[PDB]
Amino acid sequence: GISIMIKKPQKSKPGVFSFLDPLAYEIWMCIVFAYIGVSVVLFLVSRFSPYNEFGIFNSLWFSLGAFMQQGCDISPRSLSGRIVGGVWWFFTLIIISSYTANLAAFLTVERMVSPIESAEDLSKQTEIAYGTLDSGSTKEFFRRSKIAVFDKMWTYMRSAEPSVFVRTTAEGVARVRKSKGKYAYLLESTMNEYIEQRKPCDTMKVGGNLDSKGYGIATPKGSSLGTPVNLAVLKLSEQGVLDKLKNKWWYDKGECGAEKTSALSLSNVAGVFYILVGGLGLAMLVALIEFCYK
Amino acid sequence: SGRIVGGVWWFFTLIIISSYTANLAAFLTVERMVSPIESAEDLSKQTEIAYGTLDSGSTKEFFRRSKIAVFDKMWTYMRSAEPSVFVRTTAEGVARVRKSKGKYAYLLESTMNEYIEQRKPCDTMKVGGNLDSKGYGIATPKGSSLGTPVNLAVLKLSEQGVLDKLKNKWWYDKGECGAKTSALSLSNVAGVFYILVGGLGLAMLVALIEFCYKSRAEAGRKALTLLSSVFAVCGLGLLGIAVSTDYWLYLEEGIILPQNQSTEVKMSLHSGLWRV
Amino acid sequence: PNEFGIFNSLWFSLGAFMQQGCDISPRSLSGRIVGGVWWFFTLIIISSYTANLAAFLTVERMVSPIESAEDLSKQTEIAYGTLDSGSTKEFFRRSKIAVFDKMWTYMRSAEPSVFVRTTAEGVARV
Amino acid sequence: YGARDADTKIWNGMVGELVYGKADIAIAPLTITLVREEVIDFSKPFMSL
Amino acid sequence: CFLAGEERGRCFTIEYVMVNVLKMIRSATPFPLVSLFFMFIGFILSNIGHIRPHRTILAFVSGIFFILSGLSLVVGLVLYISSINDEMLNRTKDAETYFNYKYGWSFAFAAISFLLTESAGVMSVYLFMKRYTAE
Amino acid sequence: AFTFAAFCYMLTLVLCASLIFFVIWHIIAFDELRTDNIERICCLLRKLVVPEYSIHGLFCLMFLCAAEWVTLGLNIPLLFYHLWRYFHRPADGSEVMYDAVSIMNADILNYCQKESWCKLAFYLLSFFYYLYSMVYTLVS
Ligand SMILES: CC(C)CCC[C@@H](C)[C@@H]1CC[C@H]2[C@@H]3CC=C4C[C@@H](O)CC[C@]4(C)[C@@H]3CC[C@@]21C
Ligand SMILES: O=c1[nH]c2cc(C(F)(F)F)c(N3CCOCC3)cc2n(CP(=O)(O)O)c1=O
Ligand SMILES: O=c1[nH]c2cc(C(F)(F)F)c(N3CCOCC3)cc2n(CP(=O)(O)O)c1=O
Repeated sequence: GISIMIKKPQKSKPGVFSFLDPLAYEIWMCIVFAYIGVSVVLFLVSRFSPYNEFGIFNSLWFSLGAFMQQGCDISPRSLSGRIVGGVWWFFTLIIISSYTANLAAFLTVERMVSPIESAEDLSKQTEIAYGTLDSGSTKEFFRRSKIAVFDKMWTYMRSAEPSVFVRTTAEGVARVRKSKGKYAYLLESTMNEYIEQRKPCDTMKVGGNLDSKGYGIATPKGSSLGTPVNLAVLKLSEQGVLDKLKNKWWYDKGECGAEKTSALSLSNVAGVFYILVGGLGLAMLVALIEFCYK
Repeated sequence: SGRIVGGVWWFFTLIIISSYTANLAAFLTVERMVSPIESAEDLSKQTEIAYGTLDSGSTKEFFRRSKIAVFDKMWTYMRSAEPSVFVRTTAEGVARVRKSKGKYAYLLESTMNEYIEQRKPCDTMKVGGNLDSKGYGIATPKGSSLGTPVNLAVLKLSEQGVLDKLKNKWWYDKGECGAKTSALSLSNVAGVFYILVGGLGLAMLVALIEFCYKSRAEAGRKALTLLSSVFAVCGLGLLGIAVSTDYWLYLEEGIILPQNQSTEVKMSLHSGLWRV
Repeated sequence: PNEFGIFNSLWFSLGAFMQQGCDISPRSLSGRIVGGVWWFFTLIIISSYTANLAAFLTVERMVSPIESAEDLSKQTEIAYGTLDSGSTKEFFRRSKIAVFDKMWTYMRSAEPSVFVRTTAEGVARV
Repeated sequence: YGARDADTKIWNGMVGELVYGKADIAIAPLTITLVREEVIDFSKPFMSL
Repeated sequence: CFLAGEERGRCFTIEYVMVNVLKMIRSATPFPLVSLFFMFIGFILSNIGHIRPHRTILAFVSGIFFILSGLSLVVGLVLYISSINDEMLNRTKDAETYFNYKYGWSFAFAAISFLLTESAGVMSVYLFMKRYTAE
Repeated sequence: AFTFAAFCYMLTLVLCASLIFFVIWHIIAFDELRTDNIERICCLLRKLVVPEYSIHGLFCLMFLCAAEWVTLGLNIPLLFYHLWRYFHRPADGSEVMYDAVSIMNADILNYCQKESWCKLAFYLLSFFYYLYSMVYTLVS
């Protein structure tokens, strides 16, 4: 059948925000608003109902001094002001122990998930480009279809430039590799299980069969081989000879087969250096604004 | 005298925290190793998840005479197993997958499988691909006149897409459903945020109490003597009632009856300290 | 607008990269940002060190030595080997135990030649 | 669907009503086996499974 | 400029010449050059603070550009090295091939360049708190 | 289903539970003014307001990020007041400011009687509204 061919899902180009991957994008947002939140409730309990020093500029500095584990300089002295420091401290012992713990889970067990998992997943996007052969059954199949998933998939490659078509099979293979997968070629599914199992192991067959054709041993019209062939192809398929001899040529007489955990590159934590220098440059702009104010 | 109590308490909070960070990093990297069954072979090795086949039909008969040897090991399980992995009916075989969570992995024909995942309730799905390749067919009787035009019609309906328009119209369109995040979500660390906000709420509540107590008293000796001996002779008797009337450790010893997992006891116990 | 010279500002940085804070703290909004995002820099670099040293030591603890035929059946990294003439090849070729059948399936279709010619050579490759 | 009761060599069911006269076509899920394409003819497969 | 393969040492420029595409640094090219510019204008205001002592704020404003030279150089360094590393990962794996990426000595200068041009900043900013605090 | 927006109603509830404590200490302090003291009522009531300006300013930036436009659209008519209550009566002094110089009159006191009823009305309206959508999300 018609099936999809993409590059084996590569590790990453880890974008320079990737430090905050272990927690979700809704826990890091709950922290910031529970940062301001527990800084404020400290401030109310410190100024009102006094025993003081904790201004709203100084109670933010206590809670930044309690989340980054770097300790504090000014301890709360009241029964209600310590319970603010009591449950914000236990907050940061869990969220830092859930940050270290989940980041030790990314680096030990690395699983690469594929971007697409169907033809619908290729239809519900514009980021990855398709590709077929220019002249053949794979070409003609989308055009005469009316099933509306394979019709949306035809309207794209009808128009979209640069040219999504190829002129030979080895072209379409070598437009996935050399293309850092953005190009999903559409083979017949017997060649997808061939190019995957031949070196360099770079491409895999995702999803299932779109169409369903069938290869057949052909005999000329009204020949007397027409009956024994037909009753032997069925006989081989039941005696497991058309499968044992499929495992041999695609897989067994084949490549790939069935880690090391390298050190963290600069690029993984490179998002923090940019926040560091940008956190400096914004402070030196506060230096000039404070000085001109004086 | 006091820098020892502050000494070994410090060392106590270096081992309890570093046995918490280093154990929460052993849940989250052992449920990340957990891979779903996505092949025959990945169901060959699992002795935990059990197999399953209807007790009469081509599906058993495929494994018994198989020589592909992934399937031979799969038949090697299904003979020698307890209890019976072979269901008798595909109504039962589905109903074991429905009930027995993650244990039972019934093996059936692909076009019966896709019309059960899209049929109420959606409690099942098809993993992996096809093991073998059968084919359905239209049967002409032996040599009749309707044997070559039917054959030339079922090629025409295949190419125009009527056999695909008709599959989507009965498997999918009259269906009953549609069609990993790799990170901690707010459900995981939930109770920290409750103990936070619930913690702050107890602070401002006591901040009202703190305000009323030491400011409206603006506009002791015997109480310690009273309450402490009260706490004494109660607490002297608290451990006294504790050390007798033997209820320290229940032990609901039991066995598993694997049908619905049917937790059934074997004995019980309430050992005190010298009295079982 | 002191206590913060370069002999004391190389100490509220070394007292912040190691997570043990010193007695010096910035007391201005101009300076509590430099002390702010440096702190957050030493929460990610340390917790990407503890959580990576706990990913060497649990990935070289998974490493199991080959202690069986089957545990050498699955490894496509470690290569097989048999002398090129004798009963040892002839055992695999006619084997039906099917652990050994996969092992013969490697040794035909492999590059380069896994079959040494002599047991002096075959040892010398190990 | 079909059977070959070996005590009596009778086709049962759908193939047993299409060998034995009283049907002309069997538009229904018949699995293309070997023992069935010796006594009745099948079309090319309309559904692969 | 190639050294071993195509042995002739022809110094291409990846602006529009011709895997080794090398335009990973092309996204990160101007950032040592931007730091070089703030080091030029800091050096201009270095000695004219010495020539005239009568103007007050001459060491500090100059001293800003000595520090901004260094911080722009670090982001120059990181985005250089960050752009090398990811290009060394998206290469399709082959266990018959090795990619070494050892650094030169101008990068060793640029590393040492940070150390000196921050020292110039710290020394100039101590000059401000002996000049102006007396004057 | 504890999401981020479900957290935001939890936080603004326990915050506005001391916003009603602001206004109750705000009305009783001015009950001591017109009945029953200009420079003490200066000091105590300059303090209380700048929280209840700013904490409600927190509430408007929170539900912006929680994408709760209904509850965002609710608070902005109180914010429209406080954005202009920041602007209106900027009395004098170059101090922080508020509610403080020359009170016990008829004009500014009615401008302060507008504060005494409308603030406690909204903050007890909000405390019941926040407990609605807090529970409404967590059981959904
Ligand atoms: C103080 C000096 C160094 C200048 C001010 C800080 C520099 C580092 C600032 C802080 C936020 C930065 C950014 C940080 C990251 C992005 C994405 C990266 O792909 C290219 C650099 C780029 C686009 C920025 C360059 C410059 C930048 C604006
Ligand atoms: O020709 C055959 N066609 C069949 C077609 C189907 C269906 F899928 F319904 F189309 C099924 N089912 C699948 C599961 O068991 C209940 C019904 C059985 C068939 N069988 C019996 P087999 O021996 O088990 O293959 C045939 O013999
Ligand atoms: O009867 C036999 N006895 C054998 C005895 C030995 C030894 F171990 F030295 F005793 C060996 N070697 C092992 C390795 O290769 C070099 C010598 C080969 C033998 N062979 C040839 P085979 O066919 O390889 O078994 C026989 O035929």
